[PDB]
Amino acid sequence: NIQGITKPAIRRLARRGGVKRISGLIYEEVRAVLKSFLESVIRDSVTYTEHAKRKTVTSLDVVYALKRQGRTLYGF
Amino acid sequence: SRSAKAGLTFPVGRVHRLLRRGNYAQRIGSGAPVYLTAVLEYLAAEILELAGNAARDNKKTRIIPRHLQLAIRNDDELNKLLGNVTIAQGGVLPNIHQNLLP
Amino acid sequence: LEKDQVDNSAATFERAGDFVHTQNENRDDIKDVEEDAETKVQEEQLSVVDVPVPSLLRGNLRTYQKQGLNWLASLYNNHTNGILADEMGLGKTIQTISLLAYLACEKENWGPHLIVVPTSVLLNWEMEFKRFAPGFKVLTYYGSPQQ
Amino acid sequence: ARKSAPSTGGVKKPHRYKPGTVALREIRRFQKSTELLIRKLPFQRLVREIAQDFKTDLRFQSSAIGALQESVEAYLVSLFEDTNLAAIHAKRVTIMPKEIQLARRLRGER
Amino acid sequence: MENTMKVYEKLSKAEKKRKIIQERIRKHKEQESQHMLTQEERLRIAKETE
Amino acid sequence: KETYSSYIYKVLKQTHPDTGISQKSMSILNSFVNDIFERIATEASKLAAYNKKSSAREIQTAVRLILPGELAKHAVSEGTRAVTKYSS
DNA sequence: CCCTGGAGAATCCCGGTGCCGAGGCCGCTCAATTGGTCGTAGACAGCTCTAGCACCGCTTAAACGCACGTACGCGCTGTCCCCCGCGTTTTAACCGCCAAGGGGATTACTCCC
DNA sequence: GGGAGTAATCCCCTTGGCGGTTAAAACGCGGGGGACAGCGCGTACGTGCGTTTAAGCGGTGCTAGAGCTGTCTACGACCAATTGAGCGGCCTCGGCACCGGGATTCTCCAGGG
Ligand SMILES: Nc1ncnc2c1ncn2[C@@H]1O[C@H](COP(=O)(O)OP(=O)(O)O)[C@@H](O)[C@H]1O
Ligand code: BEF
Repeated sequence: NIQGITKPAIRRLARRGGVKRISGLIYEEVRAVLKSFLESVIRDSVTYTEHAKRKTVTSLDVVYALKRQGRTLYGF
Repeated sequence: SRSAKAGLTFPVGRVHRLLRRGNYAQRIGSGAPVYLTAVLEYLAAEILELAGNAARDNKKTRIIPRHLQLAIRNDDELNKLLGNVTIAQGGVLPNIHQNLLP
Repeated sequence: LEKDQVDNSAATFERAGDFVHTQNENRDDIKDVEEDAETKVQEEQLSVVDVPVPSLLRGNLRTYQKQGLNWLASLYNNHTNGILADEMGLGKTIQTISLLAYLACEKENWGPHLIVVPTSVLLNWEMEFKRFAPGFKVLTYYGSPQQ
Repeated sequence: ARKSAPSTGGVKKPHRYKPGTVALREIRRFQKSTELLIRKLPFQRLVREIAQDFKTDLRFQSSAIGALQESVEAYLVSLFEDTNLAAIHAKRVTIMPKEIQLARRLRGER
Repeated sequence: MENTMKVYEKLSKAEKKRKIIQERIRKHKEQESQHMLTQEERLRIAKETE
Repeated sequence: KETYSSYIYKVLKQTHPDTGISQKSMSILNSFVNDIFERIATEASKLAAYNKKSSAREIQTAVRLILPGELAKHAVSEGTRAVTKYSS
């Protein structure tokens, strides 16, 4: 789904990011790069879901993908 | 058990068993089963003190994870020794520029 | 896990109260007959007194309304509950209006009360309050986000 | 007043607020926010709609989708900070793709 | 850490001062007016509402 | 399923006994404990790989290698205390 | 124009009510160090080893300043595009409605003891 | 006489649209902050200078930590075993959750002077 992160959602994400004014031709490229990142992470997740060809994806898979992707995450 | 013999709060027998199962090298000196446990207790104790003062700052007896983020992000050394981890329930410390605000 | 999670409720008391209806109804079906006979007289006797509060109310309460208001008055006084059964059109809304007027005039307590009615009856209740017992200060509820 | 109302309507009145102060107050209120912001159900919808291409019958868990949401939501915010700093480094208080490309080519995309 | 401790202490002192002043205000306002239960002007307010 | 919940509660009572906890903080602290431990162990093993090896000194020198000196001095002091207590 | 009143109101902190949460209590339950040996390997002498320290001292080529002299970031200006907030409109999940299977078993039947 | 699949019951549990809503997303724009174009300026580097100068260049006499060997003893693997740190249901009550109450100052409008 291309329009997952809709226009108001991206707008409030940008406002949370501390920007004075947000132009109307900036969300397309941001959406493209975040879709690329999402494709990369889901590809990795499905790869290690077949590490033991497990028929389910869990937090362990995605934390594996993200911890070897260089963008480490915490809270767990 | 092991804690009383070592005189240390965090268990080290389980930690030393995990280290032995690790088999990181052929030569694994077993004379210090609690050294890593000691350093982790020291780090976690200073982190807990920071989190406690942060939680007491905003009349919060219970440590909200935002308070933990503020505690781990308010020190130069803590952010220097790790700064690439995104903790759940985020929110950067407040900041402003000399051009955005008068 | 759902079945076990829901199961932590149980029932403890009326399982013994069912025993008087098991077996050959025991000597308790007859007791139920006597209970019905007693409660008929009790309902026809206790607090059937015509003590209304025809104050602050616009218009009159009909004969059925007059005979039914005393039941709710007794329920309030005797600290008892009840369920009203009526065929639509007789005006139980008028009964509620008259009961509120009675509580306002006979006694000194008014209080913030709550009414839960279907969405298409909010305005009907509002205009019924306007037409009858308008002394009460009525508040509505529309526009949840801001209003 | 559209119709029957509490007496006379129109109490909203012309009360437009100029930007800047409104922008400042909304960013100040947004900064203290710490929980999830984007809707999670469209997120899982899209992530499942972009998972069957590798293979179907993969299945998922709440912990998984939550962790991917946390990863995507906590990563682009630093990108927003970098883009804003690159923007106000130049005389452009608004955001244009120039400084975001600048941030991409200084944060080591490859 | 001692700076955080003294900041918390001064925050507590300011909170206590606000507690005292707001409690005094509330206590003064509580005893100033007791009139909603009189059963005499209720007829007047009912007539006005009607 | 040996966790650090009891140890975490003990260190809580030691540092700030009056302070409570959330329901997900303990997972964060346990992750801190074990991930710091495994990364430090991996650095120690990779450092000892070059030198021929077939304890306290290795852990202490691994700590002093990368982890900041401000914490490294306390780490060395507490490790010496722990090893002396074990030998006591 | 600075200053004063005059009001929406953020924030403070307190309420005010509802709940779920750390840990103790009962249950038990898995391994750390004693207890010792097998071997082993890492530092104690021994020999050595090998190019680094510092030295010799001209000699170009960095140190290193200065006048011509002009290039463009930035000071101002004008010139002028479309971000942003008020009022509307179109999706969107969720609470139920309806009724035919769901399913382990034990408790009549009948076959086992 | 007494117990177990089969028949039957339990008690929601499924199933899918299906009305009825209240939260969001996608509209239009007057003006209005925001971006962008012009012109001078001034200062401060680019350079082509005369003039010292400090690492290079070539070789040296070793020498002080390094490369390095037996080897032999301090010390890393060793499996019984048991009661203890601790891990798991459970269950309560106030810290937290959310929203109104009113003063200070944040802030903008209508004047006073
Ligand atoms: N005094 C009255 N005059 C006119 N109509 C009345 C009166 N009392 C009751 N009603 C009617 O009775 C209806 C009340 O319906 P409700 O109370 O839901 O069930 P029921 O039909 O049993 O009263 C209203 O529609 C109202 O018009
Ligand atoms: F018959 Be009703 F509407 F009580």
